[PDB]
Amino acid sequence: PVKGISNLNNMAMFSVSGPGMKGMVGMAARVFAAMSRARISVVLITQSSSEYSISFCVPQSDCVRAERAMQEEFYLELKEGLLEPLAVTERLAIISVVGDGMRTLRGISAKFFAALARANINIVAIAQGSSERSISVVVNNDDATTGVRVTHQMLF
Amino acid sequence: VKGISNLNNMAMFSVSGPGMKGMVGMAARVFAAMSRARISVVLITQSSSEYSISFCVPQSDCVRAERAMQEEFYLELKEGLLEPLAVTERLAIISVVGDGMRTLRGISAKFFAALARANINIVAIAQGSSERSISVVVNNDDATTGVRVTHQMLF
Repeated sequence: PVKGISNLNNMAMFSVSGPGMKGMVGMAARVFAAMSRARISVVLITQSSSEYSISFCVPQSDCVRAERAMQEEFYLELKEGLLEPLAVTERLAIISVVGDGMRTLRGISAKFFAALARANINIVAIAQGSSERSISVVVNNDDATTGVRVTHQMLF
Repeated sequence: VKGISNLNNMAMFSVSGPGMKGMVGMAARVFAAMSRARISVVLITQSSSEYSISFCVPQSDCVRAERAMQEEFYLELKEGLLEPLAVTERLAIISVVGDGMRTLRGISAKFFAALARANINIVAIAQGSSERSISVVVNNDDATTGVRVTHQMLF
């Protein structure tokens, strides 16, 4: 019941964290207001708990403008250490599997990750929302096509 | 835009530990164990450099999913390669679905702005790249307000 496998290459991932971040109001709202003003395409956003970093992906072509905008928006917090230094990881890619609806993603998730793990492809981040039946994984850009191939063999 | 939706009575599991960065296949093991248990995983997020994984299940599946995790990771938990499983109950997932353009630019900003204005704490976020939709995990107590205020902003 798989729809398709998609890949977006040449992405960069930002990760914002800090000891204060659990205690600060509207941190995601500020991050994404800053990206919106800078006209930056935020393709993936993930935060696994209030204590862990907010991570988000942008196309590599937007990476320098996004970093400058993040440094501007969080200047005070960074200088004071409420936020740890911004983490920027370049040369990434996003592989996604699209279901045909929600129900059958159970076997699909297990199979998707099993294929990547068999290929020894490191997963840098994961995002699956509750509305679309689709799972996105962030990998190193050099692994993108191999990741599509092994996922395709497993699922089709 | 296309809609604002709500799932109540969710539980969120978080799997964390030194072994998450450097052991092969940890997400594969988590989701094989959920699959063997016939437990639908409605949300997944992994965001930190320490590679902790969080995922949500319906509250009715919480006891069986906890047992499946304890069985799959029995040896890593005993060795301390994984820290004790974290389990948060009484959660809701609010999702916004947009149209076909990269509209989440204005959408994701305003959605998070509406929740912050309402003083609604965010428990987890997941937005994949293939859908124009964004899901946010909140306390179940805040779900009805969170939806009302995100309707007000984005409509």
